[PDB]
Amino acid sequence: QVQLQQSGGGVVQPGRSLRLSCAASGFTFSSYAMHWVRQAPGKGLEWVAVISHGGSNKYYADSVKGRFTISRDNSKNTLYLQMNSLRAEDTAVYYCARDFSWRGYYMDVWGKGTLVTVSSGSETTLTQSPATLSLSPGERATLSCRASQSISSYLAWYQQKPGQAPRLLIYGASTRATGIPDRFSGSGSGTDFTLTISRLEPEDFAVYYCQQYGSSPRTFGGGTKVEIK
Amino acid sequence: QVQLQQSGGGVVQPGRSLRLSCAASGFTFSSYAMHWVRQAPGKGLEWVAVISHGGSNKYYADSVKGRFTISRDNSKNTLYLQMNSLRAEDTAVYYCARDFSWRGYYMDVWGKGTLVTVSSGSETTLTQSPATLSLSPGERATLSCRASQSISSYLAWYQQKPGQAPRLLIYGASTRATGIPDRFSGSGSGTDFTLTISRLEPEDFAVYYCQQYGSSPRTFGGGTKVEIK
Repeated sequence: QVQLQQSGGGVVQPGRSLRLSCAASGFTFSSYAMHWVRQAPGKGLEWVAVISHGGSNKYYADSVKGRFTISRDNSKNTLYLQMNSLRAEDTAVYYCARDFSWRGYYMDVWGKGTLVTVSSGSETTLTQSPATLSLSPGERATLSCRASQSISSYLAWYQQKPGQAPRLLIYGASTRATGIPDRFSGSGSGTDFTLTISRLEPEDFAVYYCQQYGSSPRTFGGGTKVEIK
Repeated sequence: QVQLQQSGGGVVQPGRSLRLSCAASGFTFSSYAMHWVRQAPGKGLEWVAVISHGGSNKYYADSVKGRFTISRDNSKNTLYLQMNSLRAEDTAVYYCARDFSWRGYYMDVWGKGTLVTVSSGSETTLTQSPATLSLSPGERATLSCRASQSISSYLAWYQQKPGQAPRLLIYGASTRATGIPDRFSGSGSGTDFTLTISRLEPEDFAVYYCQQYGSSPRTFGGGTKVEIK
């Protein structure tokens, strides 16, 4: 009977290349259009590529275009998919499918599928609250930075004026950098950290980021925007 | 004074390579650790890479590791970032930054930044309702498929039993494929489409997908799971 045998599935790391094979028998291979359809574990079907019966016309989905290649060998009766520059999102069960005819409209014969997994290649997460803070000039800003793991006071504070590069304010969670006025003050140890800006100047209205250096890799907080009201 | 001049920013397509330069003056370049930090338009700061003063030790963030490379030329007083296999998410303003010392803990001098954009290289979206449908055997299932654009009845229906490959049920939105019993019936035209499964068999409990072929590229619907209660 009509049959499609699949091979070439396995585990690869991101960036590398994989090639899948779909061996066909029971029908005239060179007279039908051929399809690849993928399905990530859990979610629905995603259409990948189509090739014409002669192999001259090839069409791809937007997500795979430029880095995926559909090909066929009509003397070998085999369909191929070259997968290059592989992302983590490319992790799916890949089905080869024979089209109804040469048209490439819809498929009536499906291969069993081969599993393709792209993985994989500890951190200290910093959370900043609040997200935004509305205040007047003369008012005082209080900013929280919470680490997922104890950092033993190895934390830095950065100011970023809109459109400008970041500027170091506090290093070591207490020490104030050279140039920085004493209305800015860093506080805290372990997991809990605070920046206090007493008597807000118009210059002080900016985005503020905390950065840890107790563990590798170095991470930032999500930021706190201090804006006028 | 202490200065960092940045260049090499621009627009590239996904997959291609870009190299950024950070030219340094006003300090002893070969005695400080060097940082790259990126910021996607709108969101916060993301730490990319660090290089030691001698250039022997290199450390990268998880998202960029394996495809990004940090390097330096101490005779040229220049820091480099080689960006390979570029994703759409890599779109950011890239800052070079001098570390406080050779340690690589935190940075006190920041470059202006260069903008890097990765873009870009019409569709008919199919929506399926409901997501799940709980029914007994003997009951009737009614399934909706809605296209974003009129497809002039060029729609196909697929059944997928759990763990198995998809199986064509209806093509052209009315016609029933060979093998398929007449308790399954497709209906509709233009944008509105329905599959009706009268008197549900135990075999019929599966996931159902609609697929359009009026426009290129070929797209699927999100699926409807028909399950027991």
